[PDB]
Amino acid sequence: ISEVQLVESGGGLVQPGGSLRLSCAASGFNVSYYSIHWVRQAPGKGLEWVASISSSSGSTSYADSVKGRFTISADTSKNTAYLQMNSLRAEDTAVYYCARSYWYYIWSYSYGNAMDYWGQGTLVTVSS
Amino acid sequence: MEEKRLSAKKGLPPGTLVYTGKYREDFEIEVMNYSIEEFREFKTTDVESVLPFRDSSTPTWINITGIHRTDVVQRVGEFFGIHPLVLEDILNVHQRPKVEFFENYVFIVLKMFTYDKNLHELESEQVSLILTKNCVLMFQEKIGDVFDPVRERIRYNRGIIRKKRADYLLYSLIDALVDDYFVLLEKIDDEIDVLEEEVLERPEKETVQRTHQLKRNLVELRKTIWPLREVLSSLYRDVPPLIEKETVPYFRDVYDHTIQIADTVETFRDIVSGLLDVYLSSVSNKTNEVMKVLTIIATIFMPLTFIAGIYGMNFEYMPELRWKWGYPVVLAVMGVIAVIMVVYFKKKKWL
Amino acid sequence: LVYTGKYREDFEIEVMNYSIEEFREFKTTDVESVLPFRDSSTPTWINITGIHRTDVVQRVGEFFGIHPLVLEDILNVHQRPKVEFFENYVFIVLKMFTYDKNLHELESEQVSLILTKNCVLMFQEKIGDVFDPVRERIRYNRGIIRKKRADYLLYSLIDALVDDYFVLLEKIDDEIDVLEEEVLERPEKETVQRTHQLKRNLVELRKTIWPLREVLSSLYRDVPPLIEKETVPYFRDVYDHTIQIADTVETFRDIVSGLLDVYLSSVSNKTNEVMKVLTIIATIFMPLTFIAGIYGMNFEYMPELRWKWGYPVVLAVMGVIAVIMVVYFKKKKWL
Amino acid sequence: LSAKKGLPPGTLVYTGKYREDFEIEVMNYSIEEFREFKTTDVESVLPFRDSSTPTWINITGIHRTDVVQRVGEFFGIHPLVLEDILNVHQRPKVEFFENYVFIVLKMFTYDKNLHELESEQVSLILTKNCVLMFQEKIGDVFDPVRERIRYNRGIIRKKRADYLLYSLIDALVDDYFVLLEKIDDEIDVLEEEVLERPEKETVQRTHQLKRNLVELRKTIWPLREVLSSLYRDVPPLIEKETVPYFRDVYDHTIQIADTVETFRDIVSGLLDVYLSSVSNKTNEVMKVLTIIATIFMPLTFIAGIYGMNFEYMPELRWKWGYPVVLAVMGVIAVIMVVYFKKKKWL
Amino acid sequence: MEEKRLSAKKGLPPGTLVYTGKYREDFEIEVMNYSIEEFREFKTTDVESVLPFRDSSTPTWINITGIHRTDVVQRVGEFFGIHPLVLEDILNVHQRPKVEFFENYVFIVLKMFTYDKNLHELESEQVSLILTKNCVLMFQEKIGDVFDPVRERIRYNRGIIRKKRADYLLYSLIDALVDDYFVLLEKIDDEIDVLEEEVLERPEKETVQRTHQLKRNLVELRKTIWPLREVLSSLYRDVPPLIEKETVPYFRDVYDHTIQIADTVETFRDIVSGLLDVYLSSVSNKTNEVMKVLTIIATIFMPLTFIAGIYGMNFEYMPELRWKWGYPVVLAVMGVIAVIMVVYFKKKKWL
Amino acid sequence: LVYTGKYREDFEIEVMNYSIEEFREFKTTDVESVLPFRDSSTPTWINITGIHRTDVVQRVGEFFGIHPLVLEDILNVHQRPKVEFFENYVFIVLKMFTYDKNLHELESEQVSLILTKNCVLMFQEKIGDVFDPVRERIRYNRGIIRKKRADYLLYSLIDALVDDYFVLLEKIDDEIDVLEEEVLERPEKETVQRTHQLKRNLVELRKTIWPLREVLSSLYRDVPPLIEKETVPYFRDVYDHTIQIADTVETFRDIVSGLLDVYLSSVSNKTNEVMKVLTIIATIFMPLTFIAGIYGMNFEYMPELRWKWGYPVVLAVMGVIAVIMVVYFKKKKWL
Amino acid sequence: DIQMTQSPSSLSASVGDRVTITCRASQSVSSAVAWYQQKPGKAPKLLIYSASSLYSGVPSRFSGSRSGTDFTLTISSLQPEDFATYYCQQSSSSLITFGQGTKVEIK
Ligand SMILES: [Mg+2]
Ligand SMILES: [Mg+2]
Repeated sequence: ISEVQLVESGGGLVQPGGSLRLSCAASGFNVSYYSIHWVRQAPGKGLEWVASISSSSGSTSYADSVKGRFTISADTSKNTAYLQMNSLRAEDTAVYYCARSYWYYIWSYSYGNAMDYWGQGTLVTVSS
Repeated sequence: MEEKRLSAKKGLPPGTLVYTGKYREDFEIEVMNYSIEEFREFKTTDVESVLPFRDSSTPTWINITGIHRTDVVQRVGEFFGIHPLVLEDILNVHQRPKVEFFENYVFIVLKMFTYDKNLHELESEQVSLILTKNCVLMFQEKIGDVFDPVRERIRYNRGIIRKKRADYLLYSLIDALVDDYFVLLEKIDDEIDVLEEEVLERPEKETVQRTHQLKRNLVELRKTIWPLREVLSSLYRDVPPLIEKETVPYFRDVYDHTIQIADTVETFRDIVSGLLDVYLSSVSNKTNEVMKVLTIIATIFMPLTFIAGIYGMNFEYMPELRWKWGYPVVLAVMGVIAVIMVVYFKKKKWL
Repeated sequence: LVYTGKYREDFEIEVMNYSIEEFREFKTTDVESVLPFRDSSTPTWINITGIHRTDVVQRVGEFFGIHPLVLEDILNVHQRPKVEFFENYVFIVLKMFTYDKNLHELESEQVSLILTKNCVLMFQEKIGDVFDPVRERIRYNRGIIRKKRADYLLYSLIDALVDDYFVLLEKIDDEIDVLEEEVLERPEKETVQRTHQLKRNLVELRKTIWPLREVLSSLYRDVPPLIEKETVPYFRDVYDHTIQIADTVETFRDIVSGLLDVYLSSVSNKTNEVMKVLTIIATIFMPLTFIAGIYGMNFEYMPELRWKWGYPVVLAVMGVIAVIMVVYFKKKKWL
Repeated sequence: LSAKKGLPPGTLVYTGKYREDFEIEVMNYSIEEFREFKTTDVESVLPFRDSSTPTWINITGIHRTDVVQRVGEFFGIHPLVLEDILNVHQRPKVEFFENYVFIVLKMFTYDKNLHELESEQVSLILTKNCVLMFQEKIGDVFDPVRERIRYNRGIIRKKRADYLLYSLIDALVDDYFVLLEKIDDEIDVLEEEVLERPEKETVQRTHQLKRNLVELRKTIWPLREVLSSLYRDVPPLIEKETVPYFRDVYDHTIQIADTVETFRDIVSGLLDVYLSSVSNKTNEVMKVLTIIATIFMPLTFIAGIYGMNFEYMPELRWKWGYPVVLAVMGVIAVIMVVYFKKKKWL
Repeated sequence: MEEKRLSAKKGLPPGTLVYTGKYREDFEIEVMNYSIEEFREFKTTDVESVLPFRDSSTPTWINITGIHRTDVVQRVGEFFGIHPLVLEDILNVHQRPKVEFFENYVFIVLKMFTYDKNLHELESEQVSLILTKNCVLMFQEKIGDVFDPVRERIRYNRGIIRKKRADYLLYSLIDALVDDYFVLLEKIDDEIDVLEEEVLERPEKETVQRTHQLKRNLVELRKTIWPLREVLSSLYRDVPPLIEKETVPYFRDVYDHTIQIADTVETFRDIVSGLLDVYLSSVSNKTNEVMKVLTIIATIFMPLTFIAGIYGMNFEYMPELRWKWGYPVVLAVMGVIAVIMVVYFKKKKWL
Repeated sequence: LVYTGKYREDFEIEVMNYSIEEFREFKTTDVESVLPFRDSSTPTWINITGIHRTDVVQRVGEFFGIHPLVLEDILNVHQRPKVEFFENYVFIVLKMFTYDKNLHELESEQVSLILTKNCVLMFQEKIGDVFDPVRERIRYNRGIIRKKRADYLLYSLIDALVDDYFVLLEKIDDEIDVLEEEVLERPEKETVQRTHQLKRNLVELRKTIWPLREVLSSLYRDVPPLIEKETVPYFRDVYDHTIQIADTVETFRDIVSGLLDVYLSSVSNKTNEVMKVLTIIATIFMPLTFIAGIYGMNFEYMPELRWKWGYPVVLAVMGVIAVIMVVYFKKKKWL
Repeated sequence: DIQMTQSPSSLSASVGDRVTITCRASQSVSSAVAWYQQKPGKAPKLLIYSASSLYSGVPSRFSGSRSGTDFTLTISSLQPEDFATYYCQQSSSSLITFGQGTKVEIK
């Protein structure tokens, strides 16, 4: 039914040290069977990975630069993932992309995932 | 033996089922619910349109082309009561054919082969069947199968398939697979005919590479066909309550067919080995001819150079003043020994 | 309806009726009129040669009520032999083969027969079959064939065919013996393709014989619908003959597989012998040439002189080095 | 040459390579009474079919069709199996009948000195209590059965003619054991020969051994067929008590087949062994040629160089002259020798 | 003649108890009458004190080691009611593996395999099992088996061996035998790998000698393995009255183990068949290298000796009178030819 | 008791006693430090890197109540990974690997683990292990390692060793990709040696990885009193990881064997080429130098005067014969 | 962690030419490398996954390769809509990282 779509909302202006949560609404698929990723890109900078969540197992993984501050979660009933940001520094002013990835097989020991669908990006800016 | 559990993997969350393949271009679901009177067929993409047909009065055939979407596989398995390890086996592709008998279903893993006349590659598609009480669940990797005759029989009321239950549907699917294997062996016959007509008069290293490739294909076919014999044997000799006491002779017939296929594969491997031996013999014969030419020229001429050296030194005391100048006698001796050597070579039939 | 047969040179009909007291032979040049028309009173045998005239097949199918499917299956040459059973008639398909001493290639064409109560029908493609002894013993009234029934005639037909298979097998055996002698004694370039071609012929013969054994196994012990129970031992005899034929073909494939390798082994040891000769001559003569070059150097301060017949000394040293080389090779057992 | 050509199927013609002798000897035995006498008269021992005690009838050297025809007619035997018994180029085959059972059996003989295989067919016919066997020649493997019946050893004398048929078949199977042991001896000898000291005749010996093995397999597999038929289905004339002995002979036959297959595989590998050995010998001879040539081509080259006929050279004196070339060539030869020693080509 | 005597007991009546092997040094009789809470071991030497254990209402494992002594085997067979043919099968070492379902007992023939890592060789010791009512007999040739795990299970109640009947004991013995077959398969794999390495790297005469030895060992092992599958299939499929229906899935598991054994043995057979072709190719590569050396030397020194000869004949009209530095220029020409030949061989990459 | 291998003797002892509340660690070099650590309920990890010096391991052997046979096994480094269960402890043999990319060398190092109640023994032979993540986990309470007993420590060590095998497989995957690229296109004399080295390394890998799987299987399948049932699922996970490693090793070995085969084929073509070169060079030159030798003889009668300048005629006939054999070798498609 | 170095950081080429972008890994990634493209103002789009396999729904002109720890994205022929920024990404570990990017403009 319908087409796959990742929708992100709730990102906006925030004072430094101010906590705001980002929600990644998902359509066209169940969040339980897939892994939802968050990707951050500062203005005029390359893509950087920030966090990950495995809804069907509750397994989480964060990047070193943001580990300990950002917390990721995804409730199956609402079919939406959340990335809670706190102590948001000035260097984190960027646009946040939420994606969906599938696992593929290379060898028995090796696995890698690639992101099919991205959202549009919430411009989380930090000022004053 | 031990209890069945979802095997753990490293660098992978416990609850994730991974498609162990490379086909990610297509997805559709075929459903063919047929009674003895009427039948309805359709193609969809929503998973939930096929779940109602689990508790079907009449046999129904669900063909979920494309397992790269693991979500539909997991949902179907959850609704149909399929064990998670069985779903893991469905999505796993790098494995051999098998059946595991459970309380409510039988889970058959099978292989499909297609031969390409360009560069002679053999490609394997894994197809898996699940025979529940009133339905047959079939999973495929990509579009393009061999069960078209079974579909034609279902739609056109040819045979007894409409008057039988899902066990006959399973038998018909396996029979179509075996027919596909027979056609594949015919294609290998054509390839071996081409290889025979090429090797005899045009021997080279590309022929060696093609022969080794064909031998590898034969090895793969044997390795995948022997478990087919095992699985058909286990089907008709360890019949579960799901398979009726009838239609067992059909399984026996398919078992005889797979015995024939295995024997044909062995003969094919022997024939390609014979072709390789013929090529080796031909190149050895060419080496023989080259050796013969070299040894003949050496045998004829090296004595001549040696005797020219013996009479070509300078000692200032030799019997070099002989009748008929001696030197003509030396040349006569050399000619005599040369023609003697040539006569010996002719007697031994070289050149 | 459609056939791949390439033989259309001649067409003829062989029709004859033989009874206990008197026998008739007509061999009409065309269909004319089948005298029996399901008379079921005397033992009859009708044979037609040629398949291009498809009107004959359609006419006999219309008269005898033959199934369209089997009639279509008659006009097939690439189809393996098989058997089918029906109430009124039995559908039996076999094949012909012929081997010569020049072409070294088998000629393949198919002959099939249909059995009916007191009526034997079959379709022939090429003239010159192996049925001459059967025809002669029918004409001369010897044995017990000219007694009664029609299944005995069917057994006679199958027996003549398996006898032709046996004589073809004997010719194959003679060819294998000749080719084995050629490989063992005088290997050459053409022998390898001769061996490969003979192996191909044996593979084809096996792939043809095995369905024949299956068919003859299906004929016996299956309680055929309309066949006298007194003709079972003859079917048993032809079944045993077919089993022996299959075993002989398997042994033939094995012996040819061995023949290719013995040829290769002889080739390799031929290379070894050639190299033996070359190494012997080179080793014996190269140092002697080197010595001769040494004792012919243009150096003016040359130590050699009339050193008590130095030339015989040089001849003696070359002789002794040659003899030690040849005895070294004798110890090495190369020559 | 196994073809009857255009002959009636009921022909009683005989096809045998040997026609020298025609003799008959019979022995009738009971629980406590035994008889043994040899007579060449057919009617002397013919009227024994109406007897209640088992009898053993032997008609060897059947090159005369009249005697076999008379035996078949008196016993009410079909002429088809008369053709079968009077033919020698037939596989061992079994067929049942309402009042008798027909058995085709093969007897072998191996000549070690010249390495050929001899095949001879012995057909056994059992009817009521009458046991008939016909051989091409004189001298049979059923001699142990003769000493068993004559010396009153074992339980053969107590049982019926079915046990006699079992005993004869068992004796033939034991002969197959001993001849197959001889075959194993030949295989061991040939593998040792083809490994250690390959030669021209090893390849023909391998071909001949493969021929003998394939002929032996062609004979043995129908023996499996006939024993399986006698085991799985019991004829009414064969006693139910003696089924386990037929099962034992069936196991013997399958063992013979297994070891025959093993022998075939070994003989198949022998030719690869020969090719490996001859390749090693070729490598050795080429090493020798390479050593000699590499040593002596440069030396004769230099000898020619310092022996040319130009007008001007350092011929008069060059580092004391003549010994210099000999020394440098010796140095070159020793350098080549030590190089080859380092490459262990010597 | 060795100890493979197939001509043994040829002129002998049936049921004659004649040992046809080699092991006569050792002898041992064991008893293990375990129960649902208690167990007893009575390891004696005389057979006169083991007979009354058949009538006991508890499972017992009577092991007799050493079948050379015909007296003990004959006495046990006579007292238990065992047909003399079964006894002579027990003594006959060369017996093919088989299972026979007599009315009162189940008689099983097997083989126990021993391998030596240091010496390229292989042995085979026969073992026979007779399951009659609530007991499991046993006869083996020499001291040393693989059934130590079963003995340990009996001694200390590790598993369920003490809560089951005799047929479960038969199962445990079969499974231990199959596990030993696994471990010896691993050993054979080790020697196959070392042979592949040696053939690839260092070809000699001993390599092909022990390769032939290995091929013989594998063909013998496969010939022994194949009847094992049939024996186990007979064990679980056509259930006899002497086997509890609860034991059948266990025998099915062991049958699958035998399936795996057979497939691995076939793989080993294929590898060993390819081994000698690999050997031929390697030795041909070595002779290719030595001939490359020979060809290089001949190429560098044949034209030079030719042109050394061409200057040096007794011609008076040759411009050898130092026309333009004749000796040094001809030496320079020779050096140039040698250098260009070396460059050509480097281009062809023969060094 | 002697040390079989060859590594340097550096006797160093590490002690790590930890509990749920807090841990205690000290690094010493005296044997007596580890004797009194058999009583604490808090799990204690004992390291002895220098197993070469048999004195410390012997003191351990008699103080820890273990048979000298396991001491001999501990000193024996050429041992496959096997596990032994005893009435009071468990002895586990493992292997640690280190693949140098530069030399393409696959080195091995045997480390043995002994698990007594409330303590774990561990014997290296060289400085440096891979159990540092376990050390960090124990130090910083990163997991539940301090909430569990010594069986969890044994599990953690085995799991870290399995992760080391995974990293090894990653390195070898990179090497196999590179070597496959080099072998398939642009061959060279060094790629074959690299492929042989890779094959030997993979053989060592499989020979050391199959017993590891067997050890894990025999570890979780049966539960001795020393090990609790809590760690059985953890050892099941480790067994699954070893299954992954075995499958990857098998696939890699298949790939490498394919690369070996593709080079192994087509040697007879090289033999034919070297034959062509040698025969062509040696055939157009031996007659030429033969003629040169004939005219280089020392007989006095030979006509060497004028005759159109003399040597031009022999040069002309020599070039004629040379081009004759050149044209002949142009036939048969040699040149 | 694991790092990618994507060079060049800015490329200029004309339509119809051949573009080769290569990024190297600091350590082992077993072919678990994927390529992306992002036109400014829009989310990235997947092009190549598993370092060789072309995605479903992308033009066949794009290609990917692997050589040890070297991964190359090659375009057979540029198009007017192919002028964007290309990225690398490894996923061998649980912590996935991106390359710094490679822009393409006309020349
Ligand atoms: Mg000269
Ligand atoms: Mg001179």
